Amino acid sequence: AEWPRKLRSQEWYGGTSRDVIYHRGWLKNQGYPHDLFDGRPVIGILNTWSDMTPCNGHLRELAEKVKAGVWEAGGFPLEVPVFSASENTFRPTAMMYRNLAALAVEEAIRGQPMDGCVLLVGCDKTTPSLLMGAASCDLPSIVVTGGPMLNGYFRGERVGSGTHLWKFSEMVKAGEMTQAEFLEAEASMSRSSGTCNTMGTASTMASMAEALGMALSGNAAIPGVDSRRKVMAQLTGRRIVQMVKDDLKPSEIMTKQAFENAIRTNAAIGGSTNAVIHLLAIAGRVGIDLSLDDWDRCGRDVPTIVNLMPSGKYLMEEFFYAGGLPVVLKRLGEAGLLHKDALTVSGETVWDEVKDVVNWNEDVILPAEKALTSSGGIVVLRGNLAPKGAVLKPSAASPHLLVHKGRAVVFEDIDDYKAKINDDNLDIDENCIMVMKNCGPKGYPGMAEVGNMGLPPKVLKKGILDMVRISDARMSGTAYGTVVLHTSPEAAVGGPLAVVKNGDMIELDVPNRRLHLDISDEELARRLAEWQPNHDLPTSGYAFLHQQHVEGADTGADLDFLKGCRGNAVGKDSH
Amino acid sequence: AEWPRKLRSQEWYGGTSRDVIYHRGWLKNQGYPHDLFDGRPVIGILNTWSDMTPCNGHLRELAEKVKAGVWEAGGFPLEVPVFSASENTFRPTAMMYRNLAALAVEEAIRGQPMDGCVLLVGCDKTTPSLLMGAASCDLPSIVVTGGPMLNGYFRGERVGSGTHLWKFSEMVKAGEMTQAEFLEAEASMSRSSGTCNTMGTASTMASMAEALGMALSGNAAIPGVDSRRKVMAQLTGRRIVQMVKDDLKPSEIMTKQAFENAIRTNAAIGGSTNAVIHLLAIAGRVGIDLSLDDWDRCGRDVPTIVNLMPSGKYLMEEFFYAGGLPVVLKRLGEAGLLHKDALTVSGETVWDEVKDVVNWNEDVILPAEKALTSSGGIVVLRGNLAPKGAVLKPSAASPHLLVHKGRAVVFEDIDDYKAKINDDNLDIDENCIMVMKNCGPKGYPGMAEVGNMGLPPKVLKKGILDMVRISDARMSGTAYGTVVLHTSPEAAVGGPLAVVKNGDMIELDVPNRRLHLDISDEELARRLAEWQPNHDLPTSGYAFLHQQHVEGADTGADLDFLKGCRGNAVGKDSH
Amino acid sequence: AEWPRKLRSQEWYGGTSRDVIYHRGWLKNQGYPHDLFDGRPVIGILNTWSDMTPCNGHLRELAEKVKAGVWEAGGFPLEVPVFSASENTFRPTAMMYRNLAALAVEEAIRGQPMDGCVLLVGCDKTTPSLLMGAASCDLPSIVVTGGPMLNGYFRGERVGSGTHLWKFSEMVKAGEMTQAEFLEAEASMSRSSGTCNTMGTASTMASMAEALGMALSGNAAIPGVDSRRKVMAQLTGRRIVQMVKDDLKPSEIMTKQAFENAIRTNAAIGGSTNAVIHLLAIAGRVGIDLSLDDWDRCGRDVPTIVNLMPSGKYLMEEFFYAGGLPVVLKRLGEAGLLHKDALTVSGETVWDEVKDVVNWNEDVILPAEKALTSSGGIVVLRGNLAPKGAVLKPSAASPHLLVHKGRAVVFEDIDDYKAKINDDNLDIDENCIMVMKNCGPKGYPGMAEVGNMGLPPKVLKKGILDMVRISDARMSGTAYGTVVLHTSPEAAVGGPLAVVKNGDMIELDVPNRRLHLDISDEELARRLAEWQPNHDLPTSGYAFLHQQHVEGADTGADLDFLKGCRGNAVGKDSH
Ligand code: FES
Ligand code: FES
Ligand code: FES
Ligand SMILES: [Mg+2]
Ligand SMILES: [Mg+2]
Ligand SMILES: [Mg+2]
Repeated sequence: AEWPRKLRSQEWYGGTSRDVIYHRGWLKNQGYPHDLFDGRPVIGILNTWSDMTPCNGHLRELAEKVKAGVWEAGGFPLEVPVFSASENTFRPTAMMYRNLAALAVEEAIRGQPMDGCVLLVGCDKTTPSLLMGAASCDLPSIVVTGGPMLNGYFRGERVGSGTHLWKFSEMVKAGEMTQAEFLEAEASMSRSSGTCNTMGTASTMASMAEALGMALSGNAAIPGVDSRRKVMAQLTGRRIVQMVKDDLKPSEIMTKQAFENAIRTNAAIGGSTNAVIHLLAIAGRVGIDLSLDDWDRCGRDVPTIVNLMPSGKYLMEEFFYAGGLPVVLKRLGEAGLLHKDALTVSGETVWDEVKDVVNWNEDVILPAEKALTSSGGIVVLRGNLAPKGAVLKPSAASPHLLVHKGRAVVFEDIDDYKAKINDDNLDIDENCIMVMKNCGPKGYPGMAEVGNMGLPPKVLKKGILDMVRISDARMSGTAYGTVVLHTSPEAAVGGPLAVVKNGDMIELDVPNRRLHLDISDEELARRLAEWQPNHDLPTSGYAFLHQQHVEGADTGADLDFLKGCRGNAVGKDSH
Repeated sequence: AEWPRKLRSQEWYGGTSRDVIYHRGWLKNQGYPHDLFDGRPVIGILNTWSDMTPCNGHLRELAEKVKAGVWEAGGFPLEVPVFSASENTFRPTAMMYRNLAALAVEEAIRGQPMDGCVLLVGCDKTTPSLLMGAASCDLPSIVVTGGPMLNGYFRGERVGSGTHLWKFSEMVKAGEMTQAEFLEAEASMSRSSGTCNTMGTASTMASMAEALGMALSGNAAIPGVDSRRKVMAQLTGRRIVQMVKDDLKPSEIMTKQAFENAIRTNAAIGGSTNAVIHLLAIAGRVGIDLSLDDWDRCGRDVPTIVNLMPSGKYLMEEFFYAGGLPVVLKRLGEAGLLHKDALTVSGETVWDEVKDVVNWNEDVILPAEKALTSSGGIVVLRGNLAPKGAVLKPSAASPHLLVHKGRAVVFEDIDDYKAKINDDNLDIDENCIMVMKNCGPKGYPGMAEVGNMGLPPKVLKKGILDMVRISDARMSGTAYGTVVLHTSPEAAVGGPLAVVKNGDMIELDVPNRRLHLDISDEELARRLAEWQPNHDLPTSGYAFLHQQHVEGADTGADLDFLKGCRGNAVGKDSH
Repeated sequence: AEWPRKLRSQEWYGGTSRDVIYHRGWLKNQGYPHDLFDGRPVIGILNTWSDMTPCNGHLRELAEKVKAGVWEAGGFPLEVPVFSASENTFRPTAMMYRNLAALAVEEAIRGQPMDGCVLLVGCDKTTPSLLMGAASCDLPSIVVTGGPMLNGYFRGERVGSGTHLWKFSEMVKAGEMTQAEFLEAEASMSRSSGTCNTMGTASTMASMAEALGMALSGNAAIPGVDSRRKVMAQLTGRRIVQMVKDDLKPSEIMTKQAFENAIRTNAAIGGSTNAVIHLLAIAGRVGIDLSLDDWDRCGRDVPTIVNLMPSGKYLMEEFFYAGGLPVVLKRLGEAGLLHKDALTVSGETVWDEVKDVVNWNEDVILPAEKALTSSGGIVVLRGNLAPKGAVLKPSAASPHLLVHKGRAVVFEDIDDYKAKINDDNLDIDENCIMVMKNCGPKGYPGMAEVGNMGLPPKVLKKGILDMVRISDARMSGTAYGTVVLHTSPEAAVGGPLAVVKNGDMIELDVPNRRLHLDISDEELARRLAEWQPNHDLPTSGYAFLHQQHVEGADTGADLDFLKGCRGNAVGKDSH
């Protein structure tokens, strides 16, 4: 684009009119030199920091680095706190407030005199929500990731965030660990500022952002307390000023190819299943046609090479020390699986960015022959039970369970599950299929991460830690097991999942991508005719708004009226 | 000057040696991009903020504004807290630690990789102490003033900092006010972040800094919490980087002409007597020949036109709104008393900065016809009692007392005074001369602001609030009355003041600049023969160091081994 | 002591006088509720944070944590910035400004209304300089250490702070590495906020603070960016308020026993040689009789069990995860070598604090059988060459060099050394003794860490990396080799070291604690007769003060007039 030119912030701050005297004069009460309103890029630094978002605890100091960079490049930096949907505080689930966060971000951007955006994110649902909001404005934007926590250590051994919550709690149910020992582990599990240090959702979404080209190279893996995280933040501050001048917009970066690069990256790293929903939602904002079939297709026969929990052994520190995501992206290029010419926020192509990096640890970023799985991409299951699709993360599942037929053990909701699961009178064995409903977008509500249901204690005492599980819910990115997720349509909207009964047989067949409830179309069709929504609905408030407008996980679980891009035209003046 | 060139910071951060890797590498742990060490000006921002220095409470936020300006200008800002000698916490007196602070500042500057300096100052002693330290290095330096507090208001009346402490305490002694009423006034006396809102030492030194050309024009009068204080700091941050390139040094700015400009400014503003000691000390660092005689000469027949307490009516707020110090400097120019070509830190002459300013209130910045005093300059008294000189601030004195002879009422020290003053049986009247000794640099020690001795209550009960007072001490800039100060040599070093006895007659004659003890040289000389250093002396610590090396107030009360400029040569490498 | 009682802060803030209205009133301009001045403990938080002290870069956030704790316990926290003598910025050497910092800290404490002190430290000289200053006031005080950096990783290998600076520079001289490769290591050498991650001076002095009982248990080893460092800081804030009420003073904690524990602790950890000088200096403030002989005696036959660089293999991270210093103190207790009843700041004895801790890594905190050295205590050498003493760190020395005789190759100063050392024509081999003079307190000046002289490059290419070296200088705790240090009296004051000549033979015998110059007794005396203070001496400034008043390393290199405790009596009133 042409520079110099009149930027949208000048609608507020350029001129001699009464409106400009009002806008410019009031901001000046914070002590800003007059020439800051001379047309230089005005940068909105969107911060998801909060004392109730400990994964983002260091983001104010990151903001200062960003500010410094904007000043250096001759911009005008303004820190703007935005809704922070922390995974670790919000109940019923942070997922329920992602669209709310996305909405407020969109309005904060379009409604206020900023010419460009810096997206300060970290905790799980902060990355997609700001990406959704910024994409729906399509102003020049760039991502700064907070970074993972340092490795957790318990009794001289590695402890992964979230992953060891499942492991220890299941060990306790098996009688192989006491709750007292579990409590002792708490202190040294989260011992620095940052996000979960496994390949969970936050680490995955950081990787997607970088793989999408919406963040500078090397952004994802640097630990929150690492010095180079701050270097990154300041360098990002410099870049956004130039991006605003060059008018480098999200639509030019997040293309279909870019999303394809992102999906294969998810396969290579063995990333969270939540990335599926989040990418679909974000794609729905950019205006790109992206579907579950694209995920299944692109991820097919792409091996996981990142050896981190829950799929592998190590943590984000080792991943970073090995060389981080650029090494992974370079490998994808070498396999001919990368759209090498994909443009990034640096103004350079993704390949030009990563082509010369070195793998410093092949025990962490494995050679292709030694992949944890040959086809690491999340798999999309189709069938009478999931007509709109369901997902599974193969790199953390059990090979002997990937093809499996068993009797359905059914839970009507999470309350139903929690009441039955620890009961020794529960008619269930290791060959049964655990099935749960009413845990989707509308059902839970908000679609909580309860898909990785803990096994029956009497099964766990046999040393059996994996069983086939199916639901219309999510599970933590740090979670594992042969779990089928995002079953669409959910039970709460009358999907076939609603009418699953104890005793019914279910066939799981991942290689053929099929999930089959073994009853006749006749029996199924008549079951659905008698269906009713036996869940509690809200009468007012945001819970109500959510219940009315939220879509299925198969499309990204967005709000129907929030889909698409609405541009960044400046609204009418207030007086 | 030449730019680009190799700056002194490159001695630390320039090159490829182990030591540079050491120096540069360690600083990088705070997350600094490599190019910050490329030779661009590295700015040391010396902050005198402290929680025990409430007058500088907002200097941390002001440091940030300076930082932003340095970033904008392409420099490398680094905040460095320095010794902060607060007037309101330090005992026996903040004055005793001025040289200590000055000592520490000099070493912090020369020993560390800064190419230029920003001096964040406010409370009384902070401004000169940082100026002394910086002058003895002569790197490009610039002053940022914290600023005065807002006006205090008590019971529908303006209350000035410090000035109403003397007034109320004397009113309580006069029985015209209760201590209870005094305590109630405290809450609304200091009600914003900043320094004393009268023409005290802080406001005076702020004006001296600007009058010397060591601060951007308009620096002195801006209130601490006013938005334009923040604008100023950021602009200062921009300017210091250019000053480093141009190598604009204090020695080039603080010339004899500048010090003369400062003196006439002090007269015009009716500034504190403490400016004498501070300017003499600062002159002693730059290497400028400045004496008490210079003070007397330059200030003579310079009228006070600034109508602020303790001399006048209003406060720093009105002074700022009237137009502040630039209006005052312009008036000096119109009277032909200004060295118009004196260079300032802005690169412009003092006249070029002030030549176009407007007086917005002549009730505050008075016209020459309406001046408070025609010869407002501090007067230097000579004579047998003050062989090396003594001073008095005429603009806060009583006209009928400037020429006066009276019986001496003698106090041997502050303890003696405190024991005798409130005794109704004390033989004293309004015509007596109150005399106190052993309150100088060595005597007190530290030369406290105890010179403005409260009058005997039986004299105050006559509605008489002024008496002739003589001592070797200082007094607050907020203080008033016909008080003779800085009597040199002090009694503790055997000055004639030491042997004054009750009954002796004392002649005060300001127009003839004379201070005479009316006894024969024979009687005086024989009295001195019996003099001894009648004090309990310290054997160690800084108090001892002070006792051994401190000079008289007639030369600025510096430490003998601290006088002069020692340059800014980098010492040997540490490794 | 009895509570409630009148604390020293009440001299400022307790009562109804004019002075109290002044003192209390001014601090109120920063927005403090009145009851904060009711006599509750006023805590001075002494912060050595500075942008030019990157090792203490995160101390403001710890200061905030300390503040929160003080509030909780019902105190009145006030942050007070103090002089920060960073090893990595100050030249000629930070050591020259350790005493300057101690003076300023002392005066800031005694001169201001604080009832207790929190010492925020990190970088080498910050800990002892503040401990000296606080000890000379003897108010209730407690230490918070910033904490070490994370491990440096370059090309999949551990890099220790400082230690690998010496190693690589010698490797480059040996031709085993290029300088270009050295620069690539810079980025990943210091990659988090904190001090050297080896057992350097900072880690040593941090351990001394904890071993003395002047910090909460576990304070020394916690990484700067670890969450529990912040927990530590807040708990310290709570504790200091209680310490002030109980009046728990440094003199009660830093007893002869406490210093003995610290010395024995230093041996176990294989700590820096600088701990000798610093402990001697600090003991001289408390008024405890401590000498070099105490060091020699207490350290003899105490084995180093800490497996960290430069003595061992690992870094402070591994040390912390293993259990840190409490485990080390426990082992001394188990060996019967600990003064178990020594009181600590927690109000409990050191044994009560550590007796139940667990060793989580026996490869890092070694069992006695696998100690690096059997007698790990620093050894004191005596003889004609060092009549007042010299020291050596055995755990990082070469066993085969501990008893050794060789031709002395003499360098007259650091300039002499650097001019000759890299010359291939220099007559020297692996059996010669490298000797350098004029690097002591007065000589250098400031006694730099240059004692570990790099070997001749032609010697290094033979694979010989250690030589016996002698000087009057210091060396980094991160340094290693058979190096003789702190030779007293120094050459600059006419010590026998001054008259050493090329060709002289020197006998080193650590078991017999002897250092012998092989010349006749007569020849030495006549050599000294020709000695002159052949240095460029300062004529003014602090450099002059240093030259006039600094003592030898044999007593801690303090300033002679600063020794001892001068108490904390509140000074005379300021008005
Ligand atoms: S909760 Fe923030 S990343 Fe797991
Ligand atoms: S008290 Fe700080 S300026 Fe008067
Ligand atoms: S330099 Fe600050 S700790 Fe080593
Ligand atoms: Mg989650
Ligand atoms: Mg004063
Ligand atoms: Mg050291």
